[PDB]
Amino acid sequence: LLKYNVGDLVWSKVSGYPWWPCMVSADPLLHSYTKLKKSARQYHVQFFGDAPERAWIFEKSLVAFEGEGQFEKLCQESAKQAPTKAEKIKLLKPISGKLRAQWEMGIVQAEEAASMSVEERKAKFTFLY
Amino acid sequence: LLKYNVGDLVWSKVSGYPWWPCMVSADPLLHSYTKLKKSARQYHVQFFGDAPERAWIFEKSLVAFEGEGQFEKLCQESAKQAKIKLLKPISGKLRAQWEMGIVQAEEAASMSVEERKAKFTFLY
Ligand SMILES: *[Se]c1ccccc1C(=O)Nc1ccc(N)cc1
Ligand SMILES: *[Se]c1ccccc1C(=O)Nc1ccc(N)cc1
Repeated sequence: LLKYNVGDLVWSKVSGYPWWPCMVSADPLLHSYTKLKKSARQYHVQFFGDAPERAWIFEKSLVAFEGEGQFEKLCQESAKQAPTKAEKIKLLKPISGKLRAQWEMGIVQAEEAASMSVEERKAKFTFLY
Repeated sequence: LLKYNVGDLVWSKVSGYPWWPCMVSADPLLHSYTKLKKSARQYHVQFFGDAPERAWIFEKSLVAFEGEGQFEKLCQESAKQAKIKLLKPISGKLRAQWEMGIVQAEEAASMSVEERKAKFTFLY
């Protein structure tokens, strides 16, 4: 009903990006982890990878994390839901360069976090402000 | 035609936050600083203050940064555009971050765009 909770591992769909492996956390500054922007709701996540990035992301753009094997399937539904064939084709981009390297880092870290207890991976990966 | 460029100080309005001082910058991973989310244009900023946060923000949610003084004014016209939700005290660790990032923003407004691109951009 509240689909996610702090510590839940999620994929984030961010514009301009492939699906990115994440963890739900509380905002260091706001102290919440979900809010109403006034009734399609956000969750605050951390992005995995050696970049310590964080964001508030819409429920509509999160998907609970099951493993790297989800990935290909996730991108199809992103395409299954695009209007024209100018948005459904806009996803055929190769993940290369620094972006792939960060992404791989993120995916490896997410599986590292997936095999953990929630209260474990909470205390190991949550950024300390 | 493009309302900002790499090195421009702007205020950004992120929901649930008070207006934040930022610099327009190139996304290190995407290698762009502006894009169409497709007819709502975004720019990529980095939020001043010691936590190096960066985001794509909408053009509708950015104002150019002349100095701390506009804060009041900016907020009042935001609250007139919903409403009572922005009537909260900026306190604690958020006020500390905010005040820190404002300070860095005023400092970069004296420099040339070259000066501030060197000093203030993030090494990624
Ligand atoms: Se979602 C996906 C599946 C297969 C191949 C590529 C993608 C993808 O999102 N690629 C991509 C590459 C680069 C950038 N900047 C965004 C997206
Ligand atoms: Se924008 C503003 C002007 C005057 C006083 C306060 C504000 C403000 O936004 N405060 C605020 C406090 C806490 C949070 N989470 C958001 C905003």
